[PDB]
Amino acid sequence: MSLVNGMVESLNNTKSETEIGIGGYRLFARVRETVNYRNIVPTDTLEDGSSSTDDIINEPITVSIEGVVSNLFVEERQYPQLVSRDFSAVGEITALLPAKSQQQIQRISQIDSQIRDAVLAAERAERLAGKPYEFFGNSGNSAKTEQEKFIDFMEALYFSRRPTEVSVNFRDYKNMALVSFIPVRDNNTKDTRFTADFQQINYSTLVYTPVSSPSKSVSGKVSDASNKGGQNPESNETGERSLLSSLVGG
Amino acid sequence: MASISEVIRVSLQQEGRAIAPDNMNAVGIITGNQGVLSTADRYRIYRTAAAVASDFGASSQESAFANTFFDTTPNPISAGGVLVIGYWRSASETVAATSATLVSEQTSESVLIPLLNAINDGSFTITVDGGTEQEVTALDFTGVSELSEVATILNSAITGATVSED
Amino acid sequence: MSLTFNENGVQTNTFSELRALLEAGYREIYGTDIVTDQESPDGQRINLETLLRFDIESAFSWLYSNLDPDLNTGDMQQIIGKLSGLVLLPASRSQWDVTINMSRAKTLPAGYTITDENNQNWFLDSDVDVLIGDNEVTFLSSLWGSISGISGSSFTQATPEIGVVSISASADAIQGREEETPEQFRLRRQRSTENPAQSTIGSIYAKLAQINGVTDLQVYDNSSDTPDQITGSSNPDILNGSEPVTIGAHTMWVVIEGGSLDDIGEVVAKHRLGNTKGSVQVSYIDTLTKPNGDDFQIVNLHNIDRPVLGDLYVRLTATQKVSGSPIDTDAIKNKLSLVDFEIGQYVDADALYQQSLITNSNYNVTDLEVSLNGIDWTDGRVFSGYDGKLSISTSNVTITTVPV
Amino acid sequence: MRVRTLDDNGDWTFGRGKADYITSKKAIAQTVSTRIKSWANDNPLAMNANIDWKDLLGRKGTEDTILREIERVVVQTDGVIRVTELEVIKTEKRVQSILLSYDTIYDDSE
Amino acid sequence: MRVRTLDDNGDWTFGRGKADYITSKKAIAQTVSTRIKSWANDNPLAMNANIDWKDLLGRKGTEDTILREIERVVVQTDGVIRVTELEVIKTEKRVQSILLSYDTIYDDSE
Amino acid sequence: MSDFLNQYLLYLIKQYYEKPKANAEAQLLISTWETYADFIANFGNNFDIDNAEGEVLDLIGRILDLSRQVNDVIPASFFTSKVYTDYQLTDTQYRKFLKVKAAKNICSPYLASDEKISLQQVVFDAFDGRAYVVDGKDQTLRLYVSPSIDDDELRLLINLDILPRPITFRYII
Repeated sequence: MSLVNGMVESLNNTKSETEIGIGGYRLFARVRETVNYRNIVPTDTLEDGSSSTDDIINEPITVSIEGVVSNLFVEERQYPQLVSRDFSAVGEITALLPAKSQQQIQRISQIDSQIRDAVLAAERAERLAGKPYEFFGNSGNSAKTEQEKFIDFMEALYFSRRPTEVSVNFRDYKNMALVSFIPVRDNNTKDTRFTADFQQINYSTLVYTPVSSPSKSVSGKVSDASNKGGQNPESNETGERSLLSSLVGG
Repeated sequence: MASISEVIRVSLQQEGRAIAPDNMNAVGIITGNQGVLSTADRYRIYRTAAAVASDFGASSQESAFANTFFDTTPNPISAGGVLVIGYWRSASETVAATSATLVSEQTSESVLIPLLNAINDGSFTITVDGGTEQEVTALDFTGVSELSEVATILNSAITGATVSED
Repeated sequence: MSLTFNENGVQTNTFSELRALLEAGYREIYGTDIVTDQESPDGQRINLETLLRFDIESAFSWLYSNLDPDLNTGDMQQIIGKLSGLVLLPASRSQWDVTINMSRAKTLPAGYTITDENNQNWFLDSDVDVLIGDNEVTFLSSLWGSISGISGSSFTQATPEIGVVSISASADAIQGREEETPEQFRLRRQRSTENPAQSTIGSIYAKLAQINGVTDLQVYDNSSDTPDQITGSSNPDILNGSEPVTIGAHTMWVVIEGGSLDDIGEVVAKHRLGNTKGSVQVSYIDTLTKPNGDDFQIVNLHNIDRPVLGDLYVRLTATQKVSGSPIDTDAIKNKLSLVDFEIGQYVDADALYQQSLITNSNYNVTDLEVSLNGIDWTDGRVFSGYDGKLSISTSNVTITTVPV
Repeated sequence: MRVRTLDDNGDWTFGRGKADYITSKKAIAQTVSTRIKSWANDNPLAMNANIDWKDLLGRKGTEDTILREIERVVVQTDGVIRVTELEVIKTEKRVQSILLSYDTIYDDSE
Repeated sequence: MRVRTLDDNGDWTFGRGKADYITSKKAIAQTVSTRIKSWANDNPLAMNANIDWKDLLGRKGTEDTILREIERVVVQTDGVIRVTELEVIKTEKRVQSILLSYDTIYDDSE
Repeated sequence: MSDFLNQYLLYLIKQYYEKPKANAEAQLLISTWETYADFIANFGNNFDIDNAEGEVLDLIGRILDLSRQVNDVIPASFFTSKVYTDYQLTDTQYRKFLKVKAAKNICSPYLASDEKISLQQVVFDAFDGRAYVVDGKDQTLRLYVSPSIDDDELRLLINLDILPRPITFRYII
């Protein structure tokens, strides 16, 4: 659409110095590295001669990285990858919540300790959404060689079915989805030569949102009224608990 | 109140980049009006209309010429150039009597202060109006953080004259 | 007096007070005498912010205003009404007992619809068990309310099983109950505020007033060891008392009308703790398992009384007052008639004035009184009779106008 | 675009409504000037408000990324076109001062 | 996740219901500790319960696969994130002792 | 600087937390909203039968059908906030009557009812723990009380039927 949008959101992905790799796994070597900007320009000669422009439909950028992984990779000059902070309680806003007695508070404490064990994993996952490497983490076991680590990380990313962030030099694209990962092992080199095509998952906001990206502490707070479909509760079986004894009388 | 400012400050450019007429495009406008450029101040260097105004006033014809200068779209300062206002004595300049001055060496403020802060006692010999030799024997320079402060100390020390840093 | 929840109630500051508070703050922070205040940009701004805050404060004022059974008027009325276990009575389909007569007696499922005098459907949920003779079934109106009809043969043979012959029923209707309006609910709740109390003098009233057909009620108790006295009662209005009765000691007494005998008996047998006095003999049965694992039916028989309805006579004089603006007696009669009277309540001159006035009244009242036997008025109260409900018929409400 | 002016020290201004508002070409100036100053994970209502300072002035070797992020913030500003920015001193003690120059959408009317 | 605590020697605990249950971060500890100890073709209700010991301590040259399978069991545990494990002694008589360290889902709240 | 003000000021971005005018203005908005927050928090504190005086008490009366008008005379609780007529109730008495009324609203003819709330429990915490109900013979309901209640009050409650009473009642001295 606008020509102004071009430079504006062309710089919207700035590559940090730390050089995230395929998502934090930089322990290989990039033999080749390509991106494919494509466009659909409708073919036939456009209709008016005055204003019938705005006909270059954009396309999902793909990024192809072929490299090699060896047992012993020595990285030349790159800064450490540091664990991102847990900035979830930045807006956390208590102290308006009710005054409730002890062991009414502590009952809530036990409930919180009870379902934090079941939610905190996915909470960390969403905190570390772009970058899977420090989610899965350094393998940490001395038995698995480096090619172990590359293969098991790649399989974890691939089965994860979550988009990752991929850095070609000069850009750290934010939501790349692993499209194709082909590791090859010649019988004349113990390394693994792998080609990985990613495809950006670009998605814009249709609806009025005053806040671009809030904290977890207000993300639901500023959410607009979400919609779920209908359903016939009278015709459910998986939870057809009887009427509570406290209600039949009342 | 520990401000954000002490980890980042963002202000407006203040001095006119303080460059010198090195390239070919160092063009001049010669006035003859002894308003601000008297003899021994024969020239002043500018790179914007507003500065010429502030030294010359949008009323004086010199600022008018600067205005019609910088208004040219590919003007000299767009290709490594400066404007400079000269001064030829049109008629009977009267140079007001001055007072004796003493401009010191270019001191970087990163070396003068560390050397000063160790100097407990002071020691000067100065003379003003050829009077009796004045000796200054106590200048506790220890508590000094910028040249303005040593300037104030010297101002308090040298009787019969004023000390400034610039 | 800004938003003080004090003994005086809630005192939410007025809009002008909130604007003054915000303007004073802005003035101290920024400018002592300088910043503009009204009909001006910054002023309209201040207005918007105060509008938000005063929205919230008026919500506070309303919330406390609806902590009051005499002013609630809405959902908040029922929320305050759940503070005892009572809610508004639900609209009830009107019943209609009719005679059908089918050539065969297999089965009748839901569908039927009759009496096209009105666009009505009166369906059922049960079979027929007798031959072409006039066997009776009950239909429920398709309109929840005080629906009724008169004996007309205008049935819409919706999907008849055989369609034998017309089903004209004998004339008797159960009106059915239109959903309880909040106005009734206010008085019922405030009167029945002892609902969750399970068989105390107020429990009987509160749990009898829930009955599908009851209209007017009173409860009595004789807590003394001495007979022929009344101490506890549904309304405090009669505690004033000192008027004769014929009851026994350690005895309750219900006066009730319109409830089904079955349900009235249900409540009285579940909620009595002593002797009961009455004429009508309500009943209850209960299925209890013996510890040997058997079955049997106790019958709980208890006596209650239905009020002897009566009349009431009112001595009223009206002073119409604008030269040539005569009173309308008919309107006064039709108003003073429409006063609902509780069971055996003291009718006194003292309240009837408020009902002796209509919305635009040109007449004053200067000599009003009440009497029981059409004569012999007494300047204050007069007693109805502990088991006597009263009305004011258009016939006996006498009004005497004085010209001016 | 209008925006409330800030005084010299940068505190807010109330009063003189519709007159404490910067009109243009200076509204862009103010808005860039304090878009640079907006630490990233500060605002719970915009956690990517602007460039991340606690994670760029606290780590060695970010000068290039400081400059790239400043160019990102400035260019993505309603009213600017180009930039021309680099570093002028070299951490005279350890503080480096960078020079940032941008062409607003004004002064291009010829 | 709750789980019944085991006492020092590792026998079961009954009594003190809702109190002999390990709450968390220790429930993960207990559950990994005795997931390692679950021989594979033991349980007729889970014949691939955990790693196969009768076919890994009875065959020469499995140390790498012992370690890989221990990492498999630990990582596939409800509550752990990473591991950091290797061998610390070298079969001091013939028993090798390996050191296993894992980061539970806790202690990552910053 | 209480919790409300502090946690809300974090929504001031850090260009504006330290500029005195801006911080003062944000604190002004937060404070004006904070008085509402405090009001909501203290509604519970200041509403119930305990910490209630004047009109709210009367409100409670009309929600429990007990006006301060008992039409009877009781001596004064001579141990200013509010004064009424002689034949009404000073606040504290009317408070604790409303507590008794609240009890008798949820009465039941059982002294140790395991399913529903008993008479004994509710009359006992009606008087905050200075009452004791034991039945009699001709359905008498003997009622022991602590000596911290004058005979006038209790004889009045029995003479107005505010104590919980299914059919019969009495007291003891």
